Order: sequence, then structure tokens, then C-alpha cells
Amino acid sequence: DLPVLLTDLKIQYTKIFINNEWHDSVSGKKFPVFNPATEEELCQVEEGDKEDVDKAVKAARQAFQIGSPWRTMDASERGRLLYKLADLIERDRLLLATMESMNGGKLYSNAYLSDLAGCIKTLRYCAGWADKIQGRTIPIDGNFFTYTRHEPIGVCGQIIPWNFPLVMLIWKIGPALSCGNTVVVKPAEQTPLTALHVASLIKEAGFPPGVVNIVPGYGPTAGAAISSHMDIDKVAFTGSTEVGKLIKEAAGKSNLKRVTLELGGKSPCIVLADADLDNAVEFAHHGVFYHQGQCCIAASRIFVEESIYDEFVRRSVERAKKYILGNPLTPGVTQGPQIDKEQYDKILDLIESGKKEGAKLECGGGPWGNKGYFVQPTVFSNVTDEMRIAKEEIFGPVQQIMKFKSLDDVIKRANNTFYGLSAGVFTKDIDKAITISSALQAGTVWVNCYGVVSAQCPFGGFKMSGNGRELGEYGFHEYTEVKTVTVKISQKNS
Amino acid sequence: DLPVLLTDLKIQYTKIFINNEWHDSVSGKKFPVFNPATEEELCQVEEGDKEDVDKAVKAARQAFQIGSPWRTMDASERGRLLYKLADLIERDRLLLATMESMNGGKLYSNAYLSDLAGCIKTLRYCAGWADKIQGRTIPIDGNFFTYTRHEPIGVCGQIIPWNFPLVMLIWKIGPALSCGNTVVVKPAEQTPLTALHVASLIKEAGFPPGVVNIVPGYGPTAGAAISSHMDIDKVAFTGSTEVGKLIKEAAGKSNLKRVTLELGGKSPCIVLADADLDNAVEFAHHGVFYHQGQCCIAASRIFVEESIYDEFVRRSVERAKKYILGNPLTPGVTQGPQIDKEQYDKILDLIESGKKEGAKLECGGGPWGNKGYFVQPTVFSNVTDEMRIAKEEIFGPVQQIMKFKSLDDVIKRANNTFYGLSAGVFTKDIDKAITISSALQAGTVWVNCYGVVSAQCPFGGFKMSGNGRELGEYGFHEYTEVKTVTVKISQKNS
Amino acid sequence: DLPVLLTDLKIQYTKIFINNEWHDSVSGKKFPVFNPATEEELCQVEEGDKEDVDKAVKAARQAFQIGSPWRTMDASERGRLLYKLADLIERDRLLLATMESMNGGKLYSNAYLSDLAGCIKTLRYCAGWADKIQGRTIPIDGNFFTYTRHEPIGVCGQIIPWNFPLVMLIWKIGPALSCGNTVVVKPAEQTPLTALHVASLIKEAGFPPGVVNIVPGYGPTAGAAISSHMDIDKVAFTGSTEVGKLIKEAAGKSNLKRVTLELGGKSPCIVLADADLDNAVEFAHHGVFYHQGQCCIAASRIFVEESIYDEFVRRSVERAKKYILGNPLTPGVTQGPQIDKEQYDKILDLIESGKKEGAKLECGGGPWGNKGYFVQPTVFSNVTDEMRIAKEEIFGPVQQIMKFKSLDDVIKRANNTFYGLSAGVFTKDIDKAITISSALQAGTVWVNCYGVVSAQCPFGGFKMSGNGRELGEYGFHEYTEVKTVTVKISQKNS
Amino acid sequence: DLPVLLTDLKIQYTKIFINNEWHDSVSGKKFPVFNPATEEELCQVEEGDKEDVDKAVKAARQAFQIGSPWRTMDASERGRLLYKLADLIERDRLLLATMESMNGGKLYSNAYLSDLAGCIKTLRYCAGWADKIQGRTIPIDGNFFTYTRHEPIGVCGQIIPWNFPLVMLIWKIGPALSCGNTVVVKPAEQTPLTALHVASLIKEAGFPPGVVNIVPGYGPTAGAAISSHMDIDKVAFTGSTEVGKLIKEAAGKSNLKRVTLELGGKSPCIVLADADLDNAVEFAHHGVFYHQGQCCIAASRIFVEESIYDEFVRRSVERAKKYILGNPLTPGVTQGPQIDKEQYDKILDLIESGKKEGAKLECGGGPWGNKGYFVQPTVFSNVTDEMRIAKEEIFGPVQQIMKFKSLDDVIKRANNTFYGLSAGVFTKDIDKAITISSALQAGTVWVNCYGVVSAQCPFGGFKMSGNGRELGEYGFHEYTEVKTVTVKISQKNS
Ligand SMILES: C[C@@H](Sc1nc2c(cnn2C)c(=O)n1-c1ccccc1)c1cccc(O)c1
Ligand SMILES: C[C@@H](Sc1nc2c(cnn2C)c(=O)n1-c1ccccc1)c1cccc(O)c1
Ligand SMILES: [Cl-]
Ligand SMILES: [Cl-]
Ligand SMILES: [Cl-]
Ligand SMILES: [Cl-]
Ligand SMILES: [Yb+3]
Ligand SMILES: [Yb+3]
Ligand SMILES: [Yb+3]
Ligand SMILES: [Yb+3]
Repeated sequence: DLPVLLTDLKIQYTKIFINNEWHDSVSGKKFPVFNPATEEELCQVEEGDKEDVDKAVKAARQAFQIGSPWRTMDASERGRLLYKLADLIERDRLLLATMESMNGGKLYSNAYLSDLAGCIKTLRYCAGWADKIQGRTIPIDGNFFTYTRHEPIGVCGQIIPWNFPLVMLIWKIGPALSCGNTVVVKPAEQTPLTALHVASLIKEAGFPPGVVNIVPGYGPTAGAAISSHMDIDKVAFTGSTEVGKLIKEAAGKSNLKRVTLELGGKSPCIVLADADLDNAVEFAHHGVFYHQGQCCIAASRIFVEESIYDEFVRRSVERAKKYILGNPLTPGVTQGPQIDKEQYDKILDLIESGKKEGAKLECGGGPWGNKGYFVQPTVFSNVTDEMRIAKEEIFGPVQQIMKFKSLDDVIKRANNTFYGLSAGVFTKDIDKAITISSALQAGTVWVNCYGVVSAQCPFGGFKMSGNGRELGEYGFHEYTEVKTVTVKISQKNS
Repeated sequence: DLPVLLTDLKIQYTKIFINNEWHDSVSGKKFPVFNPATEEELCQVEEGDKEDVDKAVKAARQAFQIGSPWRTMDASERGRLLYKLADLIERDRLLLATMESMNGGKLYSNAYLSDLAGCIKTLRYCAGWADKIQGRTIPIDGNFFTYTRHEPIGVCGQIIPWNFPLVMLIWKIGPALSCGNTVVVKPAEQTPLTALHVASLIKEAGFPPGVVNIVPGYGPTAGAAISSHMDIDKVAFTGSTEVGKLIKEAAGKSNLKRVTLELGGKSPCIVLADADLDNAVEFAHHGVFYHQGQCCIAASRIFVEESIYDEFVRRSVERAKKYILGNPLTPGVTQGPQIDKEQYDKILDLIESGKKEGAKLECGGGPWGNKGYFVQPTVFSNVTDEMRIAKEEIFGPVQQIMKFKSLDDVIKRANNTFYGLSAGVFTKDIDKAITISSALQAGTVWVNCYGVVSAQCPFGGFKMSGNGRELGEYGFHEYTEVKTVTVKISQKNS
Repeated sequence: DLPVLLTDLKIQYTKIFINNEWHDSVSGKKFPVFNPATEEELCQVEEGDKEDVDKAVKAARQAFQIGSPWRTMDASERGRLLYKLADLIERDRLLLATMESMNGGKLYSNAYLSDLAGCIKTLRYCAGWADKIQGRTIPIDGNFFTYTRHEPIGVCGQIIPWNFPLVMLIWKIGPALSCGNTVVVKPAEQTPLTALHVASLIKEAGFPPGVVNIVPGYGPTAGAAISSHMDIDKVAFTGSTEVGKLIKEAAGKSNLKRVTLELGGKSPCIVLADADLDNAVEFAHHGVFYHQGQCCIAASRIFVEESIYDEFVRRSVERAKKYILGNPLTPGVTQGPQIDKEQYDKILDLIESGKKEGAKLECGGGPWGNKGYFVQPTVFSNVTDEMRIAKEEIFGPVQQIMKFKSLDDVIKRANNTFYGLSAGVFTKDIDKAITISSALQAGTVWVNCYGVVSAQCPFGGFKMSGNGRELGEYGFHEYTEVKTVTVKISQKNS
Repeated sequence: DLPVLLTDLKIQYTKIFINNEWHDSVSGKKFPVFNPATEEELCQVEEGDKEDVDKAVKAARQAFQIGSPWRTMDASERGRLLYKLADLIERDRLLLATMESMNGGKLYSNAYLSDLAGCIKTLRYCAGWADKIQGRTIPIDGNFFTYTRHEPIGVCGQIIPWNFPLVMLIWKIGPALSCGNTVVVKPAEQTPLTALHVASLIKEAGFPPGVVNIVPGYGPTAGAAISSHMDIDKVAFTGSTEVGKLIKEAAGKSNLKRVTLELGGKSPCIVLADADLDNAVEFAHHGVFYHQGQCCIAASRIFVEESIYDEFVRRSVERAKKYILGNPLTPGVTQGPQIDKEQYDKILDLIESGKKEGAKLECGGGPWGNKGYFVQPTVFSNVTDEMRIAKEEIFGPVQQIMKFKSLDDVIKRANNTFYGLSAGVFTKDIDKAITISSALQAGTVWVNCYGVVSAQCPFGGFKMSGNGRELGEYGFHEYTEVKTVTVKISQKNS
């Protein structure tokens, strides 16, 4: 069932959120937020800069002080607040999905059924962990009692991307808050709006002031202020590998703050001759085209064994030809726009390289419409490994399909990238499934599926696709700081 | 490579081992130990009874007292002693394998290459855990510091079976000692000898006195004294399901001591039409015939899909016809005797039921030789589920082969037993492998193999095949007792 | 704040609960439920016997079948149902606390503020674990992929005591359901009513039918049917050590079902001369007198260093003299009745032994009132270790206070019992706190407090005070059954 | 007992170690290694540069390839090799301690009894973990089987400091190898020699070639080549905070390699009025003066409550006056030299600042001897927080003693530093011990002791004292890379 908002959406929250109150920018400057489907301005939002990041950090630091409400409340109560926040997001599901669709260029059906479902479920998952973060008692050598505390790290700067604004906001704040940290969030300049609504709900839920502070603004200004701040303990970032390198560099230069990155990919699929063919076609298809290709896990290199290659390419192309482009709020529409001009240009440029470097254009390959940043869904076959479309993350609706005959070699080709976020293996053979997935240098390996993400699983990159993991049990480690306490005693006993 | 002992084996250790010294029995009675291959007496061993179990428990209790060397030594040093003991067993590998072969009716090749390899490796595995047993620090509600201690339980009574005397001795003492317990071991009346050599090595390694006490004797006398003792904290037993019920009952009646049991099985294999056929034949074959069928995991019901049933039965029968019976010390011999008269009779009785109830005898089905408890390797095809050979653990070289056509039904037939130790699934299909192994009510499920046991894996039964698990991380839990310590504090912080 | 029910309580649910529907007993027999404060009958409830336990188990078995809604739903959804059930109990907090107070003889203030708070919080804690129960992937020797599944065990029989009916119901069903088990609950014959209301709420929450079945009735009839059933996989019991031995025995006799017991105690406190004296008095006081002494953890032996003994005894006695006896529903009342005749008699009998064996009666020592099972709060000083009041669990408002001068000896006296549920240590000295708590043979050791119980902590007995642990991470282990799956592969890699 | 080497030490291993063979440098250049006690050259060692780091990385990459001996061997066998290496280091204990003493300026007694003991024990600890590194099976939403692999990361660059060359070498390679990584080690330019002997032993133990490669040389040349290499997956570094920032920056600039740092400290002790005074004096003394102050954990700010300050300062000063300076190989000598000119100058410079800024010089404060880099043991009292000696890591035998009267304020002063490696709390009060240790922003907090380090504990910095943890269970996480494998299945069951 797909319900809708009965009256039109009004924008209410447009200010900087610090100590549970709404702040004008220090400068007094504001910046426009656009609908990528119409290119029309939706509203103006307060432009956070370094001076506003400073206010946000001071508030987060104060909320983190020993003896504060957030440090002293029961872990179970941190849990409770997070589950309350999930209930509120569920209450505002229609509003949030519509705002997400409108600001983010994201299909409403997907926004409502997937993004918001995952956002609520992931919050509820994280809430459950709050009072289950535990240290150890350790049988050290000598006459000592040794225990560890898995403390919160402290003030965590969190830079959110534009492709999944609500989901990524919750991936960040959910674990960070469950573990007892305070946060300074910088949502994407393209998509500040849903985060600012969430801030209103954080206040409503009863989080102590200063526990969550949200500072909208640009990357090079507010994002740089976060990455180079001398009193931010950790920075978490999702986005391009380029900006990832600037984050990690600036942390080293400033205060050696902890860094976790989720960056791009050039994720491969290997489709064996014995695979369920239309399952492999359908998952590889959705693997690359989901949300206009604007997924870090985009299945952007599909290697198919020679004897099934032609049939795979054909079936893929007919699937790509079924889309309806338009406003992502209109029902029946199955593909929205790209997020902005910068991305739009980058995609069309890379589409042209495929043409010039000699890939076989099967369909698409140009723009669409009078307004909006729309790219026709594009499929290239006979792609080769030194092509630009095979090396660079497109972040657009552009599928690459390659052939292989040797399994040894295709694994090398799959692994021959600086990326390593994810990969897909399609086969019916037990041994192939286990051995190939083990050999791929990818953080998530899907077998006979693609793009299956859930709160219970850790998620992140090998190589230049990232540092660290988010979600699962394992992801919660990176929002704690471990303290060993070693107490002299007269005599220990086992 | 298979080296041998250059001079003949002499028996040295035949006494009760308490506080690292050798004790005559309280009564002064001794009991004979036999070679099952010749039916000839090997030696006399001191007969432990209730009165000697009492001395052993008092010594174990004293070695466990707060402030004792065993309670106060570094965990890492418990580890060190265990790795030292492994080195000593490796030094005496030839001696121990020969004694194991001679007393246990066990093929020397297997004794030397498998039993002793596994015994050494499992000890070394357990040694590694000693200083890695850890409790927790817990974010309890209220202003409290809460931690847990994973303490040793205390005095652990450990009753060892005759089928794998050295291996099972080490499965018991390795984890128990790693965790800091003291032990009173009662090796099988049939096979006391290798345990008594190990005791000599425990002394040599430098274990504090009273940490390991070994009391040979009979089950109904010494084993009952252990199970009903008022100062034994835990009993661990491997053997028949019948005796398992008496152990668990007597613990309840006496002092509610902790109980873990590894009992029999009637373990099924399901062989799908798509399986690698000779791999399935070879593993199912070794699955049921290993060590004269005297394995709790014996693959004693092999269900084979109809279309490959005849070929499976044929190939199986030709494999069963390749054996050479005789003294397990002679090279080239590939099948030794059964352990004793009691077992020998039980097997022949059950072979006769198969005949009378209408199973198709494919080969074997009677005794062998002038001396020794030898049973011809026996294969029955067209076995049905209400036959005695399909319901009762034979513990002999007797294979049952059934047919099936429906996967739903064969899973019900596989699960339709009070047993549940293990099972085998043979297929090339990923989905079948995962779904079938999930649906089987068996503690270990092997896929495209059988009888793969290693120290890193937990091992134990569903249903009446046992309570608890041994080895792996998980098995170490059952040799600890958890204490929660909750300290009032003025103010907690996360 | 202490709100109350605005109209009088009516009893609605009095039937056996199986497959989410209300059943008359097979026999058609009913049994009375009494108010212990008035000795007046509250209602009649359907008397479950063996024949009704059988219906309940068959339903639980069907709800557990592979492919059923409960086996196939997401773990996260098991979590969701449990948090929903907590919300419903919170909605019915007034009703449930009043019914709990009225049926259980339990002070309303305590019922509302403590029992119901803990019940809701513990459910919410358990809900959080549902999708965080995980197995392992294990680096086994050889070319194999090995993983473990921490499966639900299956049908769990759960026998609930009368002292904390709602709390203990939730301690049982919360973990059992979180882990995926189905349950057959037998609440206490004295206190069936609040469990039957909870059943109505389980239906309301949307649990699949057969996942929770509640069968009220007597112990020797319905409780024995559970303990000896051939298709119940596990039994969990809280109550007397006497009945605990019968449970464990019958499990051994029937189907070797898994057993966990939380039994009585004779829990000691050691109060050092340097202790905060009135903190030690107040906690030791509440430690023994809470809920009319009807706590398994009753601090029923208080050892106080000689130099502070007289002052401790005096201060204790003046605290014991402050109580107001009466109907536990009336405000200002600070002590309700004992649960029934059987318990009432047992307490008065033991009070008389203290007198006859020569303890110094400081106050109390007889009955109270015209109606109700009231015992005056009783304090004995100069108690010695062979007295009946020092050895036997009274389960009544009867405090024992002893003296000691040697720390070595008082620890031996503390540990010189077959019990071992809990203990208390009162001192300002770091080393004493750590060394004493380590040396006590007690499952929970409180330091400078007593009776601090929370969902995040494991809880259970050493020795004859129990087998296994409930709650915490550690307690969830005993509601799983571990399966090892070992898959043959061509080549493994680390 | 302190045995010694019976003949004089000869230096044998002086070459670059790659693929288990000894390599001359690509350039052919060599660099001198000095004895800091005599300032005399001990030998020449091959100077590794970028070109030699490249050979080492290519070899490590090849040893890490899927299907290689190191990737395919049993985890238990990785364990075995590590325990074998420990046995070899134990065999060469005299040789290694003497070489360590001679090259490192380290007291022989300490080298033999502490450094080598810890090195052997830590290796044995790490060996135990090898086959106990496990992933998870995870109850993901939807019809999927999800598991994780805790894989080795790959090629790990490891830069070792000069203060504890053998110990730090083993802290690095032990966990890295246990987890299955290959390593390129760059020992300190001052202290290459003991690492090169260890390399000879790695070959002897039977490690596959390319698993450990050791490249001696300078920091700015070989260390920079490691930190900026495009095919090194992780860098681990121990040393100054200054160089730590350059490492973390260069990783960000090159290939976003994983980074863990153990950096300097300015570690505080808080000594309460109720503390055991001479225990606090003795531990705080050894806390700052151990190994000529060249410990990252140096207790370099000792805050003492006013009423015990004078007595503490006095007692401290008399302890500092007991030392005998000289060659660290001569028996009875209790203080050796500083490591080199650079460090020597830095210490004397900072000693002068204490004088000029107005600290009270209690003893020491200048150089010692005709040869060697000796600094007199120096004590400053009445130190204040803006003094250079209170802010900067001296890394020399220079003690700072401060006074405080307010506990709130002294905690702020303790925490008012960019450092945060460790701290010490001295008190008899339970509550103070727990609350203060919780409030300190330090990775290890010792209570009534100092400098207690063991393999079972995680160790590392808060703030600019480091990123990540070494040793313990927790430290092993940072030598794994987590892969999630999610397999589509027809139907899951719990
Ligand atoms: C000796 C084996 S255990 C083993 N190996 C077998 C059985 C049937 N076929 N094979 C090859 C078999 O039944 N076992 C066994 C023995 C006792 C308890 C459980 C299982 C072993 C391996 C690794 C470690 C260890 O301690 C023991
Ligand atoms: C109601 C308490 S349990 C509790 N609180 C007590 C006892 C004696 N004094 N106090 C204050 C006490 O005995 N219990 C208790 C009840 C059943 C089993 C074990 C312990 C609670 C707290 C948190 C969670 C929960 O489920 C229950
Ligand atoms: Cl994981
Ligand atoms: Cl496990
Ligand atoms: Cl625990
Ligand atoms: Cl830890
Ligand atoms: Yb345009
Ligand atoms: Yb005969
Ligand atoms: Yb009466
Ligand atoms: Yb000089």
C-alpha cells in the first residue's frame, strides 16, 4: 500500500539546530535549496560556516561533560530516546518521504516504502544496542584486577551525503547516540531539509540539548571546519573518494581525530554460465540503476561468461527500455532526475567517453526533458577495462556489460581497481559461491542477489572505498573509545 | 609417514593418580585390562571405587581453594602448562598410539595419524584460550559499576568413553583446565591405560597436585560415585544415552551439579540426485565404518534419492568389500575388532534383526576369526524406518541404506528420532545445502563431507544426543560459572 | 508519583490459553484463587492438568515447525512484537499492578513502581536482543567453510513462582521469545491471574498462535507434566531447591530435556568495621525484609565485625520496628501478608526454632491480625551457624544477625552452605571489596548495596541455588541451541 | 636469577630481509649504528630507501595472494609458527637481551628480565588468537543467509620505535601475523639490530617467504615510503605525535590506507591524601624514570593533595638520589644513557626551561660523564601548568611534582592536554577510584600502581596520544578487514 500526503507540503525548519533551539547563521547568510526535477528553488536555509560549527561543537562538548544528563542517564534510557525518535519519524512518514522525494529527486514510492522503512528499522536496531555495549574483565598477568570501559568517543562530526539523506543521517546518528556520543551533523548542501525536520523531532523526543546539533551549509566551508576542528574527536563521512582524502588529510593535520569513511565504488558482478539468468539480469539491472545510479554500491561493471553474454545483454537492454521519466512525486513514474548540475555534467561527459572510446551504445546516451537534471537510462556492451566508463564512478543511470571466459582472470579484473565497496556473484554452484566471494576484495559480497542492505549487517569498503564499518555489531565499535583500568590487588584468583 | 615403536611396549602406570602420586585402591582390589584383538589380558589396574573417588574429590577441592597455586597463577601460565603437556604427548606419540591401538582395538595408522594428531592439536587449541576467558563490564540501570567474572566452576567429574580414549580425555581436561577447574577423571574400564600415562605427563609438566586426578574403575561403581557426589560441582560424560539418563537423574538427586552429556546418535545423511556421487559414497562409507562403527556420529542412516539409489548401493557395497580384518598393530590391516563382548553381542543381535525384519543383506552379517571381537563389515539395503537397524544405535560396522523420492518427507524421516548428534547433506545446489542443513535437528551438519571434527568448532547433540557443547569458543562457556559484581557508586558516566 | 485505578478491578481472564484462544480444562475442573490479605476467594480459574499440557505442547510444537510464521519472520519482527507487548503492559500498568497486589499479597506501591517498571524494562531489553543473536564463522583446520547457527531450542516449558509473578513471567518469556522459542508457561497456582491478562495482551500484540501458551494449575500435576514431557525441549523453573531436584531428576528420566533452575538461597552479608554503617544497616534491612522476605536473594545471614555489631543490631532493630501491617492496597501500609498457609506455617515454625535453639529475639516473633497470613517483622541477634534459622531458607520477614572477628573465618562461614545465590559486602577498602567478592561462592555479589537487579546483568545461583543464568547477554545463551555447519570446499583462504 | 652471555657478542645480521633472504640495498649505501653509552659505532647496516620498500611490498603482496601458502594454511598453523618463533627468541634470550642492551642503551637486567620476558609472552599470547579470530552469522531482514569473514587486511607497514625495539616489534608482528597479514617492518634507525636477528629466526621457524620483510633505514626516507605507498593496505606506527600527524596525512594523500598510531603522552597521576604514601611514591617514581624516561606512558605530571605534598616530594627526591649511572651492561648500574644526540639535546633544553620558568630544582638538572648521552635524574617540585616541563613530553629522566587541593580542578588539569595515553590514581576509597578513573581522558588508567602492561589488555591513546588499540582481544580487530557475505535463499528459518 502506498498512501500520500493529503494537503501540500510546507517547509517549516530552515535554521541551524544547536542546544535544541533554532539559530540564524553568524554571518546572517542563507543559501537556496532546489528541486532537481524542476530546477526551481524550494526555500532558503541558514548557511552554516566555521563560526557556526564552533557554536555547535562547544554545545556538543558541554553535553558530553562528565556529570551531564547525557553521560549520566542509563544506557537503557539512551535506547528509549532512540526508539521514541523512530516512533516520531514513523508518525511523520508521509511528510518526510514527500520532502525527501521533493528535495532529493527521489521516487516517492521508493522514498516512502524503502528509505523511510529502513530509516525507522535502523533506528530501532540501534536503540536495542544502547545498553548492550559492554567492556571486559581480563585475566592479566600479575596480582591485578583489570577491566575495560567501552566509552563513547565524544564529539563526533558527521557529514551526510545527498543520495540518501534520511537513511544516511540515521546510519550516522543512530550508532553514535546509542554509544553515548554527541554529534555535530552537516547534511548535504543539496538536501538539508529532511535532517532539519529530524532535528525538530529530536527536540520533541526529549534528547538533552547539545546531544544533536545540525549545521546545514556547504562542504568546503562547514565540512572543512568539521574535518579540521581541534575539539572534534571523530569525523564520519560518506561521499566521493576525492573528498574522503581531504577529510583524512585534514584530521592528521589538525588533532589526529578518528576517521571513518564510506566512499565510492566501481563494484563488479561476476555472472557464471550456470546462473539463474533472469534473476542475475534483474538484480544486476537494479544493482546499477537504483535511485538514478546514485548509489555508492552501483553494480557498474557486470562481467558475464561468454556463452550467456549475448542473451544477458539483450535481456538487460529490454529491461532498461521500460522506464518512465518525470517528476518523482507523480505515480507511475519509474525514474527521477539526477541531483544537480555538477553530477549531471559529470555523467554526460562519461557517457560521451564510452561512445568515443568505442563501447557499443545499446540504448540511451543523452539527456531528457525541458526541465530537470534527467539522463536517459544508458546501457553499454562490449566495454573493456581501460575505458573511462569501466574505471570511473559514473553515479548515473549507466550500465557497463563485459564478457569473460576465464574465472581466474575475471576475478583479477574485478579486483583490479582502487575501489572495493561491494560485489555480486551469480552461480548455482556451492564451491564457486564460497571461493569467489572469498577472493573478491569487496566489503559486501552478494550471492545471487544485489543491493541487500540491513541494519544487522556491517557495511563498508575495502581499499579506497572506505575505512571502517557501519551498522551491525561490528560498526558500533567505531563509536566507542576503549579504556583499560588496571587495579593493584593483594592476591587475584581465577 | 608412519613410524613405529622400535622395541615392544611395556606397561608402567597402573595405579590411581591423586595429588600427583600413585595410589593403590582403598580396597586393594585390581581389575584386568584386555586386548580386544586377542582377548588376552594385558595387565591389572587398581580398581577405583566410591572410597577412592572421595580421596580424589578432596584433593581436587583443596587444589581449587582460594589462594591455592592453581587459583592464583596467571591464566597465561595455565595456558603454558597445557602447551607443555601437548609437547610431552607429542614426545610420547609412538608409545601412546601403540598403547591406544593395543588396549582400544584401534588401527595403529589411525591412532598415530588421527587420534594423536587431534589430541595434541586440541590441547594446543585449549591452551590458547586460558588467558582469553573474559567477563564483561555492563551498563546497568542506576548508579552502579557492574562487572562479571567468568570463574572456573570448581571440581569437575569427567567420565571418558572407550572408543577414543586419548582424544576424549583431552576434550574433557583441555577446556576444564584452561578455564581453571580441577578434575576427577574416570577413564573407561576397557581403556584406562593411555589416561594413566597422560597422568604421568601431567606430573612431569608441573601441574599443581590435585589439579588432575585419574581414578580408573567400573561405571556403576566409580562413575556412579562421581555422578552422585555432594562436593563435585559438575559432571561431563560421553557414552550411551541410557547411562546419560542415569547421570542426569543422580545429579538432580544429589547436589544439583551441572551436567553436560555427549551421547549416542542415529545420524542421517541425505544424498540428493545432483550430488557428486562417489564423494557422497566415500564420505557416507567412512561416515558409518570409521573405527569399526564405534563413533557416536556414525552415519547410520543413508537416505538416497531414488534415481541414484541403485548406483549408490552398488558402489557402497564394493567399497565395503575391500577390508582386511586383523590385529590393528599389523600394517596393511584396515579393520580391527569391536571393543568387548557386551558390544560384540549387541551388534550381532542387531545384524540378525535386519535379516529377520527383511532388510536386504548386501555383504557381511556374521563374525570373523578364531580370536578377537571381529564383525564382518555389513551393508543392508532397502532398510525401512521401523526396523531395529534404523532405530537403534548399532555402534558396529553395519551400514543402512534407504531410498526417498520426496525432500519434505526425507527431512521428516531424518528428524524422526530421539537422537540428533549430527547429519550429512550431499548436493551441488546452494539453496538446498542451506535450507536442508537449517531444517535438520542435528548439532553438526556436514555438507558434501562427513566426520570433519576440529578443535575450533563446537560439537554436541540436539535432543537425546546430548546437553551442551564441547570445544570451540562456545564449549568453554560450560566450564565457567558466571559471577555478577555490582558496586554502588556516587555517580556513573557512560 | 503513585496513581491508582479509578474504578474497582474486575477479573476477566480465567481460562487456559492455547493457540491464542481461551480453553476450558479437559476435565472441566476449576480451582480457587485467594487474596492472602483477607483469605477470601477472588475467583475460580480453569485447572490445567497433564491432558491440557499436552494440547499446549502440540500447539507450541506446531508454531515451531520449519516454515511457520514464527520461524520465518525476521528476528527484528520478533523484537518488534516484544516491544509492542511492553507498550501494552505499560498501557495496563494500573490494572496489572492492582491485580498483582491483590492476588500476590504485594504492596501496591512496590507493585506499581518496581515490579511493573522492571517487567516493562526487561521486556524492552529482551526485544533489543532478538536480531543481535549471532553465530560464528570459524577458521577450522582443513579445506572447509564452517559456520554456526544459534538456533532457538524449541518448545520451552516455563514454571513461574508466586513471589514475583509478572516479573518472573517476563524473565522467562522475554529471552525465550527473543531467541525464537515457543513456550508453555505454568504460572503459580497461587498467582495465575496476571499471567492470564498478559496472555490476552500477547494475542492483542499479534504473536502467532501457539508461540505462547499459558496453562494455570498445580505444581505436582501440570508442573510435573511439563518436567516429564517427551516433546518439551527445555524446562526453566524458579522456586524451592526441593522442587528443583524433582525437575532435574524427571528431565533425566524422560527425554534429557535442557534444564535451568533458579532456586532458593541463604545469602550472606559481610559487614566490615570500616563500612558506612547506616548504608549497611539500610541495605541489609531491605535485603532481608523486601516483599515480606519472599525473595530468593533474602539477605538472611548478616555477619557484622565485633566492634560495630552492637550498634548494627540496635540500628537494625529500630528500622524493623517502623512497619505498618495490613491490606497491601491501602496507602501508607508498609508490609503485606505472606502468600499462603503452607508458607505462613513454615515461617512461624522456624521462628520458634530460633527461640528454642537460643537466638536473642529482638522484636517480632509471632503472627498479626484477625485475617491474612501476616507475620510480625522479626529480628534475631546472637545467631549461630548450626541454628535452623541460619541454615534453612525462611522466606519470611525474619532477619538473622551474627558477629565475627576474623575475615578468613567469616568467608568460610558465608560459603559454608549448599546455597549460593547472592551475597553482600560492605566496606570502604578497595582491596577488601575485590578480594572478598572474588572469594564468595555466590552468583551475584553486591558491594555497598543489596538487591540491585537489572535486565543488563546475568542472574543465577552457584551450587544448589541454581543451574545457568537469566538475563544479560549471558542468559540468552541458554535459550539457543548451537548448530555447526561444515561445508567441504576446494580451497579455503584466511 | 640473572645469567649472562659467556662470550662477547658478535653482530651477524645487517642486511635487508625480503622473501627470507638477505639483500644489499638498491643504492648500495650503508649507515652506522651506535652504542649510546660509549658513542662508538657498533656496525654498519644496509640503508633501506623507497626503492627497497618497493621490493619488500611486492614480496608481501605476493605472499598475500589468494591461494598462497600463508592464505591457505590452517589458522592453527599460523598459531604454531608464532609459538615456534617465541621458542626461538627464548633460546636466543641472552644474545637478544645483550644486543638490545648494547644497541638501545637499555639496562641489561631490565632487557633480560622484562623486555625479553614480555616479548616471548606477548608472542605466545598472539599465537593463541590465530584460530580464534571469528566472524558472525547474522539474522538479517528478508530471505537471506548472511555471514561475515574477518579477513586479514593485507600488506601492513609497521614502523617500530627505538625505546623498546624487541617488544614493539612483537606488538606489531604478533597480532598482524596471527590474523593472516603480511608485513613490511621498518625498525628504528637507532635500533635495527635486534629486529634483524628476529628476521633470521622467522626464517628458521619456517614462515613462508614474503610474510615478514624487514627494511632498516631512516624515518624520512623508508618510513615515508611506507606511509605513502599505493599498495600498502595499513600502516601502524609508534613514536612522536609530530611524526604521527605526517603518517596520517600521507595515508590520506596516497591510497587512504588504514592507520593506527601509538604516540606520546603527558600522563598524569592524581595522588589523594588517603593513599598508601610510599606505594604511590614508588610507583610514580618508576612511572616517570623507567628506561631513562623513554616511555610513551611516562608519569610526567604527578598531582599530590596539599596535606601530603611535602612528604611526597621529599620521599620522591630521596628515591631519585639512589641511582648509579653507567654502561647498561655492567652489573649494579641502575641508569643507562639516552638514545642519541637529538633526544639528549631536547631533554637538556627542557630541563633549562624548568629552571628559567621557575620550577624548584630538587636534584639533578645537568649532564653526566665523559662519554654517553647521560642526563642526571632530575626532580622538579612546585611545577605549574603553563610551564614547558608540564606541557611537553620530555622523554627523559625528569620528574614533575604539582600540588592540588580540589579534586574537581585537578581532574580538569589532568585532562587539560592534547595527550591522553595513560594516567594513575592513588587512593584507598572505592568510590574515588571508580569515579576518577572514569573521568580521566586516558586510554589506560592504573589504580594504586603504574606501568602495568600485559598482553591480555588493550593499550592505546585517547586524543593525540593515538588512534586504535594494540593487544588484548580488542587490538586484534584492527588487523582484520570485515567482509559481509549475503546469500539469497528461498526461505530462512531462525
Ligand atoms: C580424531 C578426531 S575426532 C573424530 N574423527 C572421526 C570420527 C569418525 N570419523 N572421523 C575421521 C569421530 O567420531 N570423531 C570423534 C571422536 C570423539 C568424539 C566426537 C567425534 C579429531 C580431530 C581434530 C581434533 C580432535 O580432538 C579430534
Ligand atoms: C523487580 C526487580 S527484581 C528484584 N528486586 C528486589 C528483590 C529484593 N529487593 N528488590 C528491590 C528481588 O528479590 N528481586 C528479584 C525478583 C525475582 C528474581 C530475582 C530477584 C527488577 C528490576 C529490574 C528488572 C527486573 O526484571 C526486575
Ligand atoms: Cl562481524
Ligand atoms: Cl558458536
Ligand atoms: Cl557475562
Ligand atoms: Cl576490551
Ligand atoms: Yb537545461
Ligand atoms: Yb569366541
Ligand atoms: Yb486464622
Ligand atoms: Yb660530549
